[PDB]
Amino acid sequence: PEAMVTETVYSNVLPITQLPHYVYSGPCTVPEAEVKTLIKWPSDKRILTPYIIRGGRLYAFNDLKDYESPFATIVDPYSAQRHTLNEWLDKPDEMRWYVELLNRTVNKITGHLRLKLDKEHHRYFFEPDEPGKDKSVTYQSVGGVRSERKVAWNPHFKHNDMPKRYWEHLAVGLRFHRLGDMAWGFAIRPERRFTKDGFESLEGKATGKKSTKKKSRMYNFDVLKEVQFWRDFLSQGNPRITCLFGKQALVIDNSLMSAAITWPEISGDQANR
Amino acid sequence: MKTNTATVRCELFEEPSLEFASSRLHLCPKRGITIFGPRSLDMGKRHPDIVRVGFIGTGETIDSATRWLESCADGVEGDVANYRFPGFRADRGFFSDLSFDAETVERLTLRELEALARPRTKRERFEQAVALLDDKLRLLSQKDRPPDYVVLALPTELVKAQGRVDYYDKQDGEVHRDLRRAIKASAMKYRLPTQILLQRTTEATPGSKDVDHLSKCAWNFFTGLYYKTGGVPWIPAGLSNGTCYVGISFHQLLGSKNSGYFTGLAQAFDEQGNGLVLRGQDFVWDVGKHGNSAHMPAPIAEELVSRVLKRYRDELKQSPRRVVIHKTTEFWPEERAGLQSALSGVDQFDLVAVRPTEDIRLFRDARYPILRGSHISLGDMHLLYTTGYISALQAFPHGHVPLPLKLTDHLGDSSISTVLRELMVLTKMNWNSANFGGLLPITLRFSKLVGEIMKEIPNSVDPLPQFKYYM
RNA sequence: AUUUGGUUGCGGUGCUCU
DNA sequence: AGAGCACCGCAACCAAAT
Ligand SMILES: [Mn+2]
Repeated sequence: PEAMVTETVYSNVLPITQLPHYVYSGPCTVPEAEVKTLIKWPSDKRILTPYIIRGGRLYAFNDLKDYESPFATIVDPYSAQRHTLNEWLDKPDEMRWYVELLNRTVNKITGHLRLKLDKEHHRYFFEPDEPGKDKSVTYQSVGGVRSERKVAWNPHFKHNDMPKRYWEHLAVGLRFHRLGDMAWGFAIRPERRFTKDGFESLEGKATGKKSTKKKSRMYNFDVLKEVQFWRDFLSQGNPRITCLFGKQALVIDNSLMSAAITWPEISGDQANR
Repeated sequence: MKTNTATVRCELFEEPSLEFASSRLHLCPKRGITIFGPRSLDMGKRHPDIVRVGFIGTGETIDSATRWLESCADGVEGDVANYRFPGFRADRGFFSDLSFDAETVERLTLRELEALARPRTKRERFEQAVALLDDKLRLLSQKDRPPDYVVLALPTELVKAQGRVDYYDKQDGEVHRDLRRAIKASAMKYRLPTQILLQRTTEATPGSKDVDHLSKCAWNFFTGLYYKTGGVPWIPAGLSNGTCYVGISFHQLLGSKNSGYFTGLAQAFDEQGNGLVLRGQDFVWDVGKHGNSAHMPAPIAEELVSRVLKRYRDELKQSPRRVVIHKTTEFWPEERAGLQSALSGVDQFDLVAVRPTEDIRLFRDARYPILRGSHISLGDMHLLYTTGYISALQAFPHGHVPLPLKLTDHLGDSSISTVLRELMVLTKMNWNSANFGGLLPITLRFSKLVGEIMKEIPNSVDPLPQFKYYM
């Protein structure tokens, strides 16, 4: 309490600066275990095609109203209603379909990055390309500096010995949040997933020990670096996590939501901004 | 669609002070007992001058716990990261004396520890374990001078086999029973505040892991020993004069086939100049009430707060000025009408719903975490740091990064900053430990402790409203 | 169970659809 | 008998905290 110092704090959420604002309904749909003849993969591969089948519809973003649609020229020929986000914002049930379409959207975004989904804990974890070998990914930061982190490493034992026979895959806990009437957030949670020799998960009890032994000495400087590494991996340069659908865009501005707080200072830290 | 970006606005809350001896304010609970002393030291004859301690250990554990309490109550040195223990004698520290009478010592003989191997399944074996642990609490409670305090120095082989028993019971499904929740409930019908003291603490060597340094093992044990034998270690300063803090928390029924969620109450109010008193759950909920969802319905909402005001107009003899209902879950509109129609006899109320969050967590570019007391608002989301780096001690006495306490819901006559100012001073009232602060307030921590023990009460036993029996 | 913080795993509930 | 989101309880192991 001897002096007040202003610091800048960094959250782990990313703002959503642009949202899809037209949900084109598909009210004639062959059920889920047939949908493979969407065909129509666009000349612009930047167009992504999420879809769900709820109540005999084909709720999607791919502009299914006109004739030449990227999604389902056979399943949904022209029948659509063009439901908006603005009329759906007051309905709790229809703001669940939208965020579930966004969850499938970021699942389809993390398909070129080759992050495999566990589909049970909502966990996007790395895996090595070739079995028995380590995966270390090279990434480009926002400021232009290029770095490289191991993400699927098998730790050799410290006393010049055989490896420790658990692979420490590095994982992320992405989730969508509503931060206002129309303000949104994209939350990044760093995590670890531990496998036997790769491609085969550990049990329920050994994972609890091996994640607590690792994430207890990971204090508030080696969690911020993982959050920064995850926004740089989801970025791959061009500092806007973008997604196109055809006249619609989901653009995530990849700057962590900062602030400024005045508090009595901490001796020995002296944060260099 | 250009979405409007959320505004991250922030403020920090000043750390509250606690009233120690001679009404002297200090921040840390550890340092305010060394300099001044416990709060009840001059408050009257409520200070325990002589504490009589009994044991229900075996032969070896009683001797180990006795030499631990004689090499631990006379001052334990600490390093720079652990503040030292002054002592538990009549001239050091808490200014109270421990006295080991040899008449109030029960003993788990070896003919009885092997009698709980004869039953076949895991149900009757655990039931006989709770049976003799209840019987030797009974034999201490029926003496002409019962002890002020009972230390169950349980052997390792009993705790390893019957400490946590899970089985299948036909119509109930997978049932998980705990020894600690089954002997703090059997010690409550005999009115004996107890303390389980395993061999991992009394036999712990210096420079060994999985236990604290002996300074913190002294502090967290003897603060609880000082509160459980009567008297109060510390009371806060910045609190109101008529608030009736309620701490409602929901709990599953005992069994994997019984679907339902009952409640747990915790009154935390102020009685004259004695400071905070912690009452809760004089009754047991009827088996036909339940509640299918996680929340609670409207007749339960009208009965519960009626019994809250009945407890307030029996010890303070006034209607409460404010009723602040902290709760773990959100407020549904079924239970929002019923905590408002039945609070018409109280001027102001504050239906508050907090819960620690999952993914959102603010970080800092330095090496130490963001402080305790921050109030980060991400638009409509409100995040309070009851855990973090503390500016009074200049240390982070935990691991990893602290979780935010998200304010999930609020409705009432108070602001958000006012009730989150009261929540941070209600955080510091965990008399179980001599720590600086925790995550949940004591209203939501005592009522996660009373409903876990209501799952191990045989119906006709009326539970007792003290913080001693549930600690 | 001296103690708190956090991690991991499992399950439950509300709502919508098949 | 499943799918999805949003939100809760509780049981095991860790580590003493830069
Ligand atoms: Mn205790």
